[PDB]
Amino acid sequence: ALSKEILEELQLNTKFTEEELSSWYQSFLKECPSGRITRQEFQTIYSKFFPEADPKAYAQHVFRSFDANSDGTLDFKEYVIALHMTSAGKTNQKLEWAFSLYDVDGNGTISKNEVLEIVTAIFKMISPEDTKHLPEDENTPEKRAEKIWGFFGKKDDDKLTEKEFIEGTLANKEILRLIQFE
Amino acid sequence: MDFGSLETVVANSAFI
Ligand SMILES: [Ca+2]
Ligand SMILES: [Ca+2]
Repeated sequence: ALSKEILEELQLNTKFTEEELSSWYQSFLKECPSGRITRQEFQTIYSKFFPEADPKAYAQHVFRSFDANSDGTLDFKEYVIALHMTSAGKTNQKLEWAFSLYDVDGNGTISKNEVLEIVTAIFKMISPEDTKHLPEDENTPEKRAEKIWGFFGKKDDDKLTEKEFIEGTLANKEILRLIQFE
Repeated sequence: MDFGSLETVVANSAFI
């Protein structure tokens, strides 16, 4: 059974009654006997709802977050893990996963170019309504990219590593809000 | 109840 395997994943995504993941699967399965969810289709999900904005680039970014998770395609299992990080963790360990979504290239360190991508994509998710309500010296992915990169303290020859990435947030507990894709 | 509409959009979407 699916849930069984995922349950094995344990805390990494225990979620509610893990049995709920089983019923889900059967539903998501019948709703799409595709079995292998491709990035294109997933992008269809975000392109069909998100009326507030057009997180198109963001939807494709998340897909790469758990798709390239050493496999090939986004299976329902990987789908639940995504729906779990989207908004659920609050006391368990998940930052490690954050080091990936915030990194599309692959993994080693987070460079200004890596965040820049997620930042640009996010910008799209931010409709004009809110964007228009932005202060000064901060209205572009390039200007904000300097706010996050500067929040850590890493010049050019300074690639944020997976460790410090967690420490940069351990000290200044004022990042969690910004770093949040939201 | 709070920021739960996001997870509900990805799942409720691939659902219906
Ligand atoms: Ca995958
Ligand atoms: Ca990286």
